[PDB]
Amino acid sequence: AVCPDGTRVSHAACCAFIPLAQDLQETIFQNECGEDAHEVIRLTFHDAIAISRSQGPKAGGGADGSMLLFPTVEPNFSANNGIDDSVNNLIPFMQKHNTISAADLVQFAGAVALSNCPGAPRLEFLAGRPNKTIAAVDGLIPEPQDSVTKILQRFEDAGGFTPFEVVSLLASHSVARADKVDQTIDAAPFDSTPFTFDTQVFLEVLLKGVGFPGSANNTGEVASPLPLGSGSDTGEMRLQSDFALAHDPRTACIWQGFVNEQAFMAASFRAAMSKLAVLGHNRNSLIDCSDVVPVPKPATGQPAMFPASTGPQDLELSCPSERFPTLTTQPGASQSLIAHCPDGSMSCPGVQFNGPA
Ligand code: HEM
Ligand SMILES: *[C@@H]1O[C@H](CO)[C@@H](O[C@@H]2O[C@H](CO)[C@@H](O)[C@H](O)[C@H]2NC(C)=O)[C@H](O)[C@H]1NC(C)=O
Ligand SMILES: *[C@H]1O[C@H](CO)[C@@H](O)[C@H](O)[C@@H]1O
Ligand SMILES: [Ca+2]
Ligand SMILES: [Ca+2]
Ligand SMILES: [Ca+2]
Ligand code: NA
Repeated sequence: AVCPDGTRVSHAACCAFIPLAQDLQETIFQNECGEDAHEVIRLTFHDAIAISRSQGPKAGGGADGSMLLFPTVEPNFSANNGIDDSVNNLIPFMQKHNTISAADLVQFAGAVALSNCPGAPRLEFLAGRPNKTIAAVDGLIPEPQDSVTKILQRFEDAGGFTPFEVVSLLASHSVARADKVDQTIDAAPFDSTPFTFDTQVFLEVLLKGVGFPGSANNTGEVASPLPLGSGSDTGEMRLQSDFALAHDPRTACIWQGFVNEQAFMAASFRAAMSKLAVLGHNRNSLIDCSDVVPVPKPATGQPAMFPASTGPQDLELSCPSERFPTLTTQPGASQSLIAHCPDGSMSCPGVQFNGPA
């Protein structure tokens, strides 16, 4: 079909997603893999994973827009602390782009956001999820203090995910920061390149922790290998769950397998997201609108590298059967600050709408 703007696409039903992408980019992302992009990507996961095979449909409808349609319920669960900002940012689009379901909006926005992160895959995007659902129940969202057994169980119960798929999905922590885990600091990044969809998170979680970016006593957090911060350039934070996954026998080799393997990581993330984005639905009942997902920013193609102040002697390895790759180290004796802003600065306040969540 040919859309009003003259864009030729796969199906007429995909046309409305074009101005929605444009509005999202102009209004909240500005084509950056920044704060607002990060929060929406997190929302795609919190929306989708709230489903349970064993509990039945009454527990939650998966990728169903429930966070937007019931903004006062799930966003106030403690495991959803901080999700309100992303919900409040997407609700005005739901009201404006009113031929697109809340559920479709959430998944598509996540694909758009990810496209701004150099190295990310161009996600599959199927459309047609209904605009009516129920509020999910509490306890369906994995938490950083959770054990690996509990985490893997939750993912298997939600949609049959394998441990490979689970770790694949955690490539999103390559473009992720923490605002709620520590009450004193904000935007503590999970890797030294939170604006780049690279494999640094996999490497950096395997280094010996040497301090904390904030307090040493936060639930769900463990020591960080790069805790130095200054001004708004908060130090790296390490989640207990990421650390646990990197060292548990079930997932240690998969974790290490993404180190310095960009295309493998990206391809695996795309495959897992294909499954996550249609939880609560039969994919044979959704139309393919992948062609209206923006083309992602390409990676530079550079190998993963040890950040300054770290090196191979700092590795805590847990995969007996696979050789840890030979990597270079960025020159310098002391840790480099991790920039708060995509353009290297420390001042870049994102657009935030007030709302019901
Ligand atoms: C065992 C699984 C996981 C756990 C326990 C976990 C936990 C967390 C935690 C605690 C935060 C910090 C939130 C804050 O305090 O502001 C976070 C942020 C993030 N998560 Fe995860 N997560 C998991 C899986 C996922 C998955 C599967 C994705 C998406 C595909 C996702 C994407 C992100 C993003 C993008 C952020 C950054 C948000 C921002 O910087 O504003 N996470 N995660
Ligand atoms: C999906 O449901 C939401 C919530 O009922 C709808 O949102 C309303 O949209 C209209 C414009 O169409 C606004 O005037 C209302 O303020 C919105 N309500 C709320 C609670 O925000 C939305 O229109 C529906 N979308 C589709 C595709 O049917
Ligand atoms: C980042 O900054 C550190 C100093 O904090 C250097 O050691 C490194 O080489 C890079 O310039
Ligand atoms: Ca949901
Ligand atoms: Ca990164
Ligand atoms: Ca955030
Ligand atoms: Na709130």
